[PDB]
Amino acid sequence: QALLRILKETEFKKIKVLGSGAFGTVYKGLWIPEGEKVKIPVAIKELREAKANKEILDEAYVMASVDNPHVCRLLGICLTSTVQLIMQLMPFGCLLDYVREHKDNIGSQYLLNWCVQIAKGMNYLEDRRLVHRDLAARNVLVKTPQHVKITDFGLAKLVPIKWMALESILHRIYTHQSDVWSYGVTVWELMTFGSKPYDGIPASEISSILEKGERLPQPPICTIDVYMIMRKCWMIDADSRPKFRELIIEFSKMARDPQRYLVIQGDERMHLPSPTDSNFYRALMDEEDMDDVVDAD
Amino acid sequence: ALLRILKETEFKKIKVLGSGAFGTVYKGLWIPEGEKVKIPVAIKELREATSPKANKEILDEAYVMASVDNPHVCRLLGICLTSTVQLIMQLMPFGCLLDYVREHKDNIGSQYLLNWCVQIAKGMNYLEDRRLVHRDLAARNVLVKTPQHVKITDFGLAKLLGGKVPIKWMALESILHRIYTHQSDVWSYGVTVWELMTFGSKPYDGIPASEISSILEKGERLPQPPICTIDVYMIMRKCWMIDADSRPKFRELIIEFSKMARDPQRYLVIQGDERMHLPSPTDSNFYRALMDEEVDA
Ligand SMILES: Nc1ncnc2c1ncn2[C@@H]1O[C@H](COP(=O)(O)OP(=O)(O)NP(=O)(O)O)[C@@H](O)[C@H]1O
Ligand SMILES: Nc1ncnc2c1ncn2[C@@H]1O[C@H](COP(=O)(O)OP(=O)(O)NP(=O)(O)O)[C@@H](O)[C@H]1O
Ligand SMILES: [Mg+2]
Ligand SMILES: [Mg+2]
Repeated sequence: QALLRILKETEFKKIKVLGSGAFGTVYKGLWIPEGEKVKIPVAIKELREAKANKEILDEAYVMASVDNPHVCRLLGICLTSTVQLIMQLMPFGCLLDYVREHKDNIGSQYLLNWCVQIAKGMNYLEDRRLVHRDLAARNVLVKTPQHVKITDFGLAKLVPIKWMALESILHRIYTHQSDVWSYGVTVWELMTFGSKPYDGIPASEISSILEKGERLPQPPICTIDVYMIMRKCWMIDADSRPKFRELIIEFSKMARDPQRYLVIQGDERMHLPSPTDSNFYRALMDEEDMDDVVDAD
Repeated sequence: ALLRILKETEFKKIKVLGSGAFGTVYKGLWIPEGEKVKIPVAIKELREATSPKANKEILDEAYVMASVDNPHVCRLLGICLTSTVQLIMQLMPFGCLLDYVREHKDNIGSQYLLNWCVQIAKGMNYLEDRRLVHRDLAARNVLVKTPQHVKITDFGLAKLLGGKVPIKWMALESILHRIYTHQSDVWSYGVTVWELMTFGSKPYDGIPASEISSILEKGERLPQPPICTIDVYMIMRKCWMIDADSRPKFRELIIEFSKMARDPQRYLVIQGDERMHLPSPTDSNFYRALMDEEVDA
């Protein structure tokens, strides 16, 4: 209970629109502590579609309860006719827009370290018996280039076909195994530098082509071993899909020799930050706990 | 790897925050190369040291400031040896403790005052273990990270550079003989506590500094703060003793102020004190998540 703070409307203000999605509008905001004169920047998500507040609050307590360096915690809530969710502000934005804007300068060690971190987050959520149901590059937030976090779980509970497991499309079944499917699509988005999955295919026909065996194609930089994993994520038989613990191991092993599983021109020019740059980044933007990025042997 | 060398072209000063004996502090924005983000920083541009010091020696002294690790001391994060000396530290939106206590002159509870005395002495004890003499401890040189977490800044600047001599904070032997030690810092600590317990009064108000040495040798000191039990005031008096080695040591100051904080209303007499408690568990959880990712009654 002590992890969710109930904000009052006068305590905070919206100052800029950061974008919008299926479930609401995200704003940059400013949190005015009562009696103080400081302006603390936040991210506010205002839901869409104004006794349901008990429901909403009880899921908000679960969202506020997640303590993992690769999943964003819900910090606070304001309950007016539109529910408002307050979270930490990530000025780098989402990983989808990050990889699109850096399509010509992202090195192999970044890409592989991101999928390790996304797996760690999803593994934590699976250990909590929590199903995300909307994993995608757009829903991974860049806190620093070296540290990314999953966002927006639980929002679906209270339609992204091209990221959905087949059984989710046909039968609205969501498990940790269908999250693994969306993880595969997420990895594919990153390895393609933000391509749209199944570009040119109507979403209404995705379940037809999936049943016939068709899958997203092999990104030009992915070796065979990396494409295998992604394909193992899209198995029809969910119980045959890898588990999140397995993906951590697999992507950490590849991150220890990144230039053997990703082939990208200029890959030499693009290693992880110096110890110096990492200390500087962390002191200004990221002082929370974290397991170190896996470096090449 | 703790001190980042910054290029003039990757950070720009914005609004002047204030000026003191060592230089001018700006609010600035760090812009990492290749990125689109603006990261707020504080920049202290230094006055010309009338000690004409070599660049590399400045680097060596900056490394020591960059190598302090303690929750109640501010780290030097970056430096630029431009055409001037520019120091990059984390921006504290709450500003110095002195202005904080003045603006909240009568909503500062005993729990906050005593806890602040504890934290300041911890950071000074840390400096003493590292054999670092501050020389300019004052409430203006304690920064408020959150109201519940403060930090000592500007240590070693008086060392580095050589009006601007805070005579009213100096121990007798520093005014008389230029003797700066850790026991000399304990005197300035005592004065700092006085500033706190008076809600930011100017010490020896109305007395010129040329007279300070004279009135100390006559035996008169700062007067008992209206809120201070003799228990607290006896501590302050001990800091201002003539023999430097009879003054308290910081770790004893840590112990005694921590003992008093466990029964704060027995050591400070504040009207409406029970209404000014330390934040609820939720409120600090939220404060820390947003601002501070790094003793109760
Ligand atoms: N905490 C945050 N800080 C900064 N930007 C954020 C934050 N949360 C979300 N955003 C951005 O706000 C925009 C809208 O996010 P959102 O409303 O979740 O839509 P979406 O995630 O892109 N699509 P979806 O999540 O499937 O509904 C996106 O560009 C996100 O990158
Ligand atoms: N990192 C920081 N973040 C925010 N405010 C700061 C920071 N550093 C300093 N300030 C504020 O800026 C003011 C001006 O800086 P400064 O030159 O140190 O003045 P001063 O501390 O009052 N005098 P001095 O005893 O020489 O240090 C300080 O009084 C602080 O309130
Ligand atoms: Mg989202
Ligand atoms: Mg100062």
